[PDB]
Amino acid sequence: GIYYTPKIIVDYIVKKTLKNHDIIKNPYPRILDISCGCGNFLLEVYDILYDLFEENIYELKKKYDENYWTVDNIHRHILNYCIYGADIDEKAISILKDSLTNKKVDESDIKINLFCCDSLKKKWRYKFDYIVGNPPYIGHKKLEKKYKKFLLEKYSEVYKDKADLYFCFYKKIIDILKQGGIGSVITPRYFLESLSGKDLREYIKSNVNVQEIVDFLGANIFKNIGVSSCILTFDKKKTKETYIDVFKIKNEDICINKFETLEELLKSSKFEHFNINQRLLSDEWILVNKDDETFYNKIQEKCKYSLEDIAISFQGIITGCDKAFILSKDDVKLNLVDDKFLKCWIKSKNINKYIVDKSEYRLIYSNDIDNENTNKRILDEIIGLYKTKLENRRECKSGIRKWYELQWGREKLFFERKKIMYPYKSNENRFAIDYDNNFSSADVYSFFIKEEYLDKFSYEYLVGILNSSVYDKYFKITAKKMSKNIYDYYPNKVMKIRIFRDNNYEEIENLSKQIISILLNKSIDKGKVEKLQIKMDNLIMDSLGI
DNA sequence: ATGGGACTTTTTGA
DNA sequence: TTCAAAAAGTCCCA
Ligand SMILES: OC[C@H]1O[C@@H](n2cnc3c(NCCCCCc4ccccc4)ncnc32)[C@H](O)[C@@H]1O
Ligand SMILES: [K+]
Ligand SMILES: [K+]
Repeated sequence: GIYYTPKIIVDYIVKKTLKNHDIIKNPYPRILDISCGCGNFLLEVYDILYDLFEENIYELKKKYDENYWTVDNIHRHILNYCIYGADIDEKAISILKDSLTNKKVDESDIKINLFCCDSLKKKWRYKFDYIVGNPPYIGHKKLEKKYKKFLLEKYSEVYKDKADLYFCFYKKIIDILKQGGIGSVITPRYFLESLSGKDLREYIKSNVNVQEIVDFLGANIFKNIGVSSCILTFDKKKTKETYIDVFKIKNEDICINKFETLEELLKSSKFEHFNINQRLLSDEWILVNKDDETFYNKIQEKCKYSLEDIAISFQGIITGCDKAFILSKDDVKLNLVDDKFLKCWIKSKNINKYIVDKSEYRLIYSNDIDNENTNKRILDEIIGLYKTKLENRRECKSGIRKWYELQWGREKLFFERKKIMYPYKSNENRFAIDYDNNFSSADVYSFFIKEEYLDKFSYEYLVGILNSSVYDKYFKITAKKMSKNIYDYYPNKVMKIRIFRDNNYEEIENLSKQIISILLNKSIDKGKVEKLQIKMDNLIMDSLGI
């Protein structure tokens, strides 16, 4: 588990923290990487430091011990007092020690401050002027349970529930950064918007000044790695303004090596720059330009309801082993299953704007199987094919579920009604009215309108505005950006969407019903639908005053 | 190939 | 008892 940061980003991160260091005022800077690995960052730090000392060698010689400050002594001084590294992989440390040693190319026993340890457990004996690197990322599924108990116990300020391991590295880096120190790291971007990152965001904002955020959105920074990156630079300097530079990429299809340096890319048309006042950050960090902020605030102020106010949200079925319970609707095995047990089953791709595709799969709602003797053929010939994997689910091992039951079968009556469904990850808003009692896994979310809000909001009106170009832009302002052309559509944000009622209600709803009626007929022509959508977008923009 | 596009399971803490 | 979040996604092709 060793990952390579592209050289252009490494140089930017090191230059960011060291470009303005006053080596004459302080010729003993402590630069640390608690993830150093083989030394992607530290070896570049050595090069930057060596030039810095060499360019001012006579000034140091005059101001300080003139026998100590010579070009010949620069190498030894850097390793003794300046470069610090830590990594849990001793093979990586051994390689980095050879690399630092070979920078000069025994005389006398030069010591190198490299620690092979868990950086989250090391008793750090002092703080550091500059901290750079790329921490490990490990989510809640892939982190060992025994280790996770330690993080919950000792890193509770930033790590709880579905948090990530790199949250704790942010915590450690901030804690061991000197007063006036500067830190710069590349991490996943998700903590900027994710629900899990709320505590971490609060910790950063209240303990450091965030100088700069480079947000690569869905661009693929790490080749053959499914992750989305950002670069954060922060300091512990006494400043009275604390404004953040935000560099947000404009096109995710860029290759990172367009120029020789990352600065050229950031100042180019390929990025956009804007400023955010750190003191105006709430638990949410809404990092958008002034046009988007004006747009976002207009909608928030005009809308007196949220979806959570008026609707009941729920996540789909989690069977725990889909292959055991999900069959093609033309599978011959379904003749063994009484149709009282069978439900229509759709995937996220079956959701379009305003309507759902006809289902091609069936779910065996195995909870309603009374016992193991009356429906033996279903258990023996269909579900029992995966009995080993089924028995390994957590609730089966604890005895809460029978081996053939659905892990989280939810409540049938929630799905067997008129409701709205949307995919959990999509490039655009796709909210559909479900007329067919469709069930689904957790890749599709559903909601239905509360009974007391039915005389104010109809399903037809909701899919109308929710699928509009206005609401697509509006939702993406604060949505969690996952990968290229993919946003999370999860209730923790979808239910915070705000909605309105005014004089345009009837016409918006009527346009929605025409769209639905066209989308459902046989000789379907989408052309008029696009025109109707353009007209509805005009009404909505009129309604919200944008 | 390795870079790009289509599509999305069930484990898990609370 | 039972909710919903979580991409160092996953997998395939050219
Ligand atoms: O990938 C990023 C780089 O960072 C290094 N690293 C990874 N984790 C730590 C680290 N503490 C966290 C350790 C988490 C281990 C989780 C685990 C526990 C038990 C069994 C199994 C697992 N402390 C220092 N360096 C680290 C990698 O080696 C790598 O070079
Ligand atoms: K001197
Ligand atoms: K990406």
